[PDB]
Amino acid sequence: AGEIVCIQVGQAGNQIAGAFWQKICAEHGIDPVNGKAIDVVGDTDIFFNTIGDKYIPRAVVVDLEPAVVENIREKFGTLFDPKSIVSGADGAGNNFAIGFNEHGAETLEKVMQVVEQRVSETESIGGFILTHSCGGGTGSGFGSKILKTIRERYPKVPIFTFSIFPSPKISETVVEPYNAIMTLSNLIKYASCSIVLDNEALFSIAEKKLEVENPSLEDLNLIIAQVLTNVTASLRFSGTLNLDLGKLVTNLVPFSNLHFLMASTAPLVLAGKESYEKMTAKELSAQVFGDEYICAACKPTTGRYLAASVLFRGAVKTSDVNEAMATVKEQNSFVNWIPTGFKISKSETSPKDSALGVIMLGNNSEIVSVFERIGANFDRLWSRKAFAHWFTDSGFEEKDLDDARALVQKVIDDYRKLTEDA
Amino acid sequence: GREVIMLHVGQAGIQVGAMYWKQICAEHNLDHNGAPIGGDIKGDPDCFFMKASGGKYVPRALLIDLEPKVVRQVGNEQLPSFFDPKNLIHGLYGGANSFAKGYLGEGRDMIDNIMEQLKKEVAKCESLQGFIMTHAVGGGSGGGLGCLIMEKIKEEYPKKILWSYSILPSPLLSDAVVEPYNAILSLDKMIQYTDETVVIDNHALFQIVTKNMGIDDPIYDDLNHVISQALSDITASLRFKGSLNTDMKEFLVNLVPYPRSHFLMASFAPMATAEDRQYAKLTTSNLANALFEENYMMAAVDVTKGTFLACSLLFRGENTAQDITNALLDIKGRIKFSSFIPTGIKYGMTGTAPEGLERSGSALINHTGVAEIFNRILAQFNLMFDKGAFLNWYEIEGMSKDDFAGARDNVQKLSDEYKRDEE
Ligand SMILES: Nc1nc2c(ncn2[C@@H]2O[C@H](COP(=O)(O)OP(=O)(O)OP(=O)(O)O)[C@@H](O)[C@H]2O)c(=O)[nH]1
Ligand SMILES: Nc1nc2c(ncn2[C@@H]2O[C@H](COP(=O)(O)OP(=O)(O)O)[C@@H](O)[C@H]2O)c(=O)[nH]1
Repeated sequence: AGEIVCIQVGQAGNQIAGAFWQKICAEHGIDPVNGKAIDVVGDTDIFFNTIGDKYIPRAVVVDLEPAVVENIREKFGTLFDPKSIVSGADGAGNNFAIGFNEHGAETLEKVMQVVEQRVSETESIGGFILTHSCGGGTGSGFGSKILKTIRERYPKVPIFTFSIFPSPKISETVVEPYNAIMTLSNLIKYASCSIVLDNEALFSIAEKKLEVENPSLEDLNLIIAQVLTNVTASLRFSGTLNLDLGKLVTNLVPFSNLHFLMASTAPLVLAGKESYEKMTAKELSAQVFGDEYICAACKPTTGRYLAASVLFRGAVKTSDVNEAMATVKEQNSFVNWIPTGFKISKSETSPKDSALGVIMLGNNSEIVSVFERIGANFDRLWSRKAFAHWFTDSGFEEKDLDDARALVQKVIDDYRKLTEDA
Repeated sequence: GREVIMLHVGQAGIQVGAMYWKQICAEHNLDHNGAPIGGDIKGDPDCFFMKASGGKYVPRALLIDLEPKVVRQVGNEQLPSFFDPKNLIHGLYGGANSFAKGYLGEGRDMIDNIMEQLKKEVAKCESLQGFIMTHAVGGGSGGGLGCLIMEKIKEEYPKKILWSYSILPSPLLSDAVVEPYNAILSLDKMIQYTDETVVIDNHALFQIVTKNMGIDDPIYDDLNHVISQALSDITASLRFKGSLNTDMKEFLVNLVPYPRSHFLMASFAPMATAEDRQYAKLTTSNLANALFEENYMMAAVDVTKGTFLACSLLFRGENTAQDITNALLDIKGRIKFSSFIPTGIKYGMTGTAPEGLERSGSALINHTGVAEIFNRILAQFNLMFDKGAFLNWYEIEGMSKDDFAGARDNVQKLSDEYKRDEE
């Protein structure tokens, strides 16, 4: 019971999930792709279905475009049970409306049939996790339709998402901001919580801290996977606090619609395993709460924390943690002074490649700059002119596009109102 | 009959109970493996065990949880085959640290099975003296099912005494950010449903573990000790030939003058825990005083400054009746009682002892400083509520803003009632 069904949507989803499930299997002792396992440790059944001399991820793969099913069938490999791969007759361009409005209806029925199978095989649902990018024709098109239809079936089951927000890195003066805002709207409407992963932020981190001159998109995913595995791990290698997915939701989000979270980890692991740092709690916290390591590119060091929590993975002394934390509280205050809003947890299972993993999650007011950037792009392409390429046949009325913008402005305004520093 | 049924609710409840039961068994020479007895039985099994003719002493308790986890760990691994399976009662989903879910959502169906199964247990008892429930005060299910069960107990068993032992959240130890509200709801209902309660503050215990026991890196596994250790001492009078409060009813008479103000602090010593704890003293000239020292106060309140409404000081083992009597002479006068009641510390002893100790003891203290515990909790609550933090996690299940206000008022009243007794 308290098991998690993970739903993987679109190519960005597949690529992150691949890295994720390989790393998680290794941590539990399960051979990724194939090879069964050896003396498995940790609460394996939350994420895996033990079959019998076999484990599979409790997961669903959605490939609207049939062209990418082999990225799971062969590249991920036999680890993800192929009967859980769902795909359509055709794909979508990068138009949210194509993936979201009355398209792939047959595909969607199958998507949910498969979700339902993973649910019926689970004693109880501790929640759902979705992984997708925000600008993709399927990624957010279906990802958003899926988010909504899941809540319709499971209104009391929290859905947590890790979504990847786009950045028009090479002059991408395209309709994508239209996709981003429409999915943002739906995230606000239906997700319990989500991690905001901004490729631009991550790009700067890979460039500045991972020392990568030009990371391929697939290399960037390694940092993403590192975050995803270490955050998720709070629920698999039991520690000092009795946590669950629902509990994380309660603790990090005090208001409806202010559920967008920042994430940060340390040490970052160089892809080539080129060097190691002394694993000092003080050093690790200095990196984790620095602006330089935040996946949102928001500089939370100038903001206020609505809620936050820190996990240390591996053996760290309480006596060092306390001084590291004292330093942090002296720099970053909390909203409404809620004295109960900051939690620390520890568990002894160290990550591979370091003595201590340090993971921080938080709900911080500077996160608005993420949504403000989206809004700005949208406005330039919308209020200035109706740029969107006639997305009307299976598309949106101006009012729907305006609704999304309105919802987004509301979330921006609410963070701004809670933290007026008075 | 003199039978007592324990209800262990939620993770803190079941985990502490599991430890309690391991230790009571030792006291009675019972084997954890289904409680057969290693020869003759010491103490009175009639209070806590069903005396099977088969020699099986069945601990009379329910293990209740919304999450089907701690119940399986205890039923299958920690006290395997000890608790009767029909009394292991559980749900499917836990609450996300939310009283409202524990009280309004999950559990609304389950409660009929909880109460029906309790009835089945009560039904085979010759006559109950009362019920003892154990839980975290601010736990989602702890305060949730805990309070729901209490309400239903009061309806079904109108003349039995309802006791509870519960653990308060602290600034350093807590798995939730919404505690403080789960706590005032929990406290409010208990004011309305319980006859007597003992409240232990994890803040206190930390401090004790950290500095008096000398244990760094404090963990819940040690805190649960000191909790179970105090519980096995407090309830000890119910297991032996003795005097003083030998019945839950007598406890009520001695410990709760006036209504509502029935929140007691626990005092317990020595804290041998697991340290070698060689004892060069253990003298009663210290022990009797020790139980009025902050070092053994599981409430984190200084009994020095406040007015006692009641005090029951219990000693166990080899202590001389006269030496204790003399010891009290240097306590009375540091300790003061209200002018509106019969006064003095009531004390006595039972000549038995737990393994490892020749002499030990505990005290139940009802005094005005309990208000400070409430004041800390209310202050946190007032801030949460007034700016609306986390309300949605309650509102979503129907926990109206009006219930927040209701609990706010009743708990504040308790504090006011104690404060007025200072002079
Ligand atoms: N007495 C006691 N208190 C504990 C223990 N572990 C944690 N606590 C404290 O109890 C507070 C209330 O949360 P918990 O008691 O963990 O809640 P719970 O009993 O797990 O309730 P559910 O989550 O609904 O199952 C925590 O926030 C800690 O402050 C324990 O083993 N015993
Ligand atoms: N971080 C990250 N972003 C990705 C990845 N793949 C695609 N994206 C982003 O997703 C968007 C394209 O959508 P994609 O999922 O590839 O196509 P789809 O399956 O047709 O929806 C662009 O904004 C990309 O930057 C990935 O592997 N990692």
